[PDB]
Amino acid sequence: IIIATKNGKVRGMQLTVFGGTVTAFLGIPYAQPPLGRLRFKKPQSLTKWSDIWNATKYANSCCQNIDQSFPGFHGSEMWNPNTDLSEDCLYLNVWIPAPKPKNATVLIWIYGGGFQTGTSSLHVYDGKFLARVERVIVVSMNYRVGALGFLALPGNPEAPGNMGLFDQQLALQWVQKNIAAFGGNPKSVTLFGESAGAASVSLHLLSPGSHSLFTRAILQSGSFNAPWAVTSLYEARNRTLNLAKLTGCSRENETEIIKCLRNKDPQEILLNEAFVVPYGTPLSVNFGPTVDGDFLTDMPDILLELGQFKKTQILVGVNKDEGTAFLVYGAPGFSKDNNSIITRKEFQEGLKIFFPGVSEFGKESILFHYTDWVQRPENYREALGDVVGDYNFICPALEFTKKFSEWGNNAFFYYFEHRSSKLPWPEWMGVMHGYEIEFVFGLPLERRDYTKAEEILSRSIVKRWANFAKYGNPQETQNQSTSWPVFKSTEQKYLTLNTESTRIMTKLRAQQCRFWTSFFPKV
Ligand SMILES: *[C@@H]1O[C@H](CO[C@@H]2O[C@@H](C)[C@@H](O)[C@@H](O)[C@@H]2O)[C@@H](O[C@@H]2O[C@H](CO)[C@@H](O)[C@H](O)[C@H]2NC(C)=O)[C@H](O)[C@H]1NC(C)=O
Ligand SMILES: *[C@@H]1O[C@H](CO[C@@H]2O[C@@H](C)[C@@H](O)[C@@H](O)[C@@H]2O)[C@@H](O[C@@H]2O[C@H](CO)[C@@H](O)[C@H](O)[C@H]2NC(C)=O)[C@H](O)[C@H]1NC(C)=O
Ligand SMILES: *[C@@H]1O[C@H](CO)[C@@H](O)[C@H](O)[C@H]1NC(C)=O
Ligand SMILES: *[C@@H]1O[C@H](CO)[C@@H](O)[C@H](O)[C@H]1NC(C)=O
Ligand SMILES: *[C@@H]1O[C@H](CO)[C@@H](O)[C@H](O)[C@H]1NC(C)=O
Ligand SMILES: C[N+](C)(C)CCO
Ligand SMILES: [Cl-]
Ligand SMILES: [Cl-]
Repeated sequence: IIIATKNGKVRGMQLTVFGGTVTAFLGIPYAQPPLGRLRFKKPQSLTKWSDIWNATKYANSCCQNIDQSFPGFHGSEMWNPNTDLSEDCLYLNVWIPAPKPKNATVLIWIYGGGFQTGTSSLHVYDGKFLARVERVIVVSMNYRVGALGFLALPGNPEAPGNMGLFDQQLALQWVQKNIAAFGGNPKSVTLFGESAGAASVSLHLLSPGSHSLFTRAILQSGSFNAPWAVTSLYEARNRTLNLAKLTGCSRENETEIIKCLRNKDPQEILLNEAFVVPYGTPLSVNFGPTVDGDFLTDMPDILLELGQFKKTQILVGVNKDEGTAFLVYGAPGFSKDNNSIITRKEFQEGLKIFFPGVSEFGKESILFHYTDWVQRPENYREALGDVVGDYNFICPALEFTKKFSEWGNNAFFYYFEHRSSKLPWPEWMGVMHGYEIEFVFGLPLERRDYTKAEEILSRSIVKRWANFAKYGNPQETQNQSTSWPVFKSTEQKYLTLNTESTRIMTKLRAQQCRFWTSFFPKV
């Protein structure tokens, strides 16, 4: 049907889902296309239109480099943009239950992709299942990534930094001002994302400007305190300048640098983003969030430590094998096409790839902590993966949770350990980074595809995620399920998610994280 929004009318399309119907509005604009003089600037308000805007298909995805490491492989290509790339990419999608709901809780998705890639139109971010099954309204948006989204010149409005985060914020505002018209409750909005998406959600919890645009938060495999999540003002400057040189835009006047960069084609900017860093890693985030003094008013770690953040409930979690996915993008001896049994020497070279500017002592300390074998040919293969996963995702997430809960709010932590039966990647990579997503969005609820055990697991996660959003408590109260306990700094209880048996456990990776959280920061 047609919904009247603050800026004009929009037309959706009906979709058949599980013997029912969901109304989708794909591609609603929420900001002025950031083209020309508007490139690198915070998103500007949109101008009211007349006629009926047709939101019947996904809009353009934002400019970004694509993963070409495995042409023709679904494992990597399922994450690549499935929509035309373009600077004109500030659009959002809405899925609403049918018949129209009266005051439905709203779930807003923020995709990940290291702040360099990603898009809301991916097959695995389809919100129709959630709308259909739990009667919630699902919203997702495209936000600028890479240099076009995070290039920074602190203090300069021509390129202030964090533009992609402000894109996200403008979309949350759109929901605040328009979701009622779709039958949604702007007072019951839960943000949820994965990877850089999760890091973005955690930053919205810290940004005063986002405080009133949402109720609760869900962080899947990511938080701002991850080593790859925030670019230092130092790195940012060197990077903006390196990009300038590489494009022949170096100028005495910094604003002239930007004007120059505003004449380059999106491709020239994308082509040179990779080289702005002397030596990067398969986890490098060339252009990401920075302390801009606007969206972020101080180093986020300080804000977290001193309780300066939105007080509300949070649901946080990570996957069993967060690090494996990155091993095949640079680690010697690794390949998705063999068991990747590596040697001590390869493990050591591996650390060089993942910890480039780290002292020799720092790398030895990582090896000492992870090589105290408990024989087996895959010891080193498994150790490098845990090293990358604990350092980059698991430990930062736990620390974030512990620090956040220390200020009074209920927090729930999960450990996702189920390996999709349809995973394209080899078994040795295990429960990979990004592969709990399809379960959260309820893809396994669709029988035409996944085992029965997977349908049941996805059905529970969906119910838990929905109950969290609506009631702030991730329980599944009807089918004699394990109760999900609150996570406290003392006992640190967490729930495991799998098909076998869900369990309550305590102090995840206790020994490993003491190393990363307490010691490693010093080297
Ligand atoms: C800050 O940037 C300099 C310059 O980086 C180089 O030039 C850029 C345009 C880009 O092309 C990069 O790939 C280049 O590396 C960094 O200095 C470089 O350091 C490396 C050390 O391996 C050296 O080989 C290069 O010759 C240096 N570049 C030059 C010409 O000075 C510098 O390391 C960066 N600062 C940091 C964060 O360390
Ligand atoms: C697992 O494969 C890696 C990657 O090698 C490539 O992919 C293979 C499947 C095969 O098609 C090779 O021809 C390709 O080169 C192997 O790593 C290579 O090992 C050789 C010798 O040890 C070394 O010279 C190369 O530099 C390595 N390449 C990389 C990227 O590290 C590895 O040996 C295989 N391990 C097995 C079979 O268990
Ligand atoms: C929007 O969709 C309607 C109905 O399909 C169509 O009549 C109209 O021309 C469309 N507007 C466009 C393509 O600008
Ligand atoms: C939706 O619920 C909120 C409380 O969460 C209430 O304040 C608001 O008036 C309701 N919206 C409707 C149905 O008008
Ligand atoms: C609860 O159990 C019923 C039947 O036993 C099943 O159909 C349903 O999917 C389950 N609900 C949840 C939320 O798991
Ligand atoms: C980070 N994503 C899951 C979005 C892409 C694959 O790593
Ligand atoms: Cl492709
Ligand atoms: Cl159970």
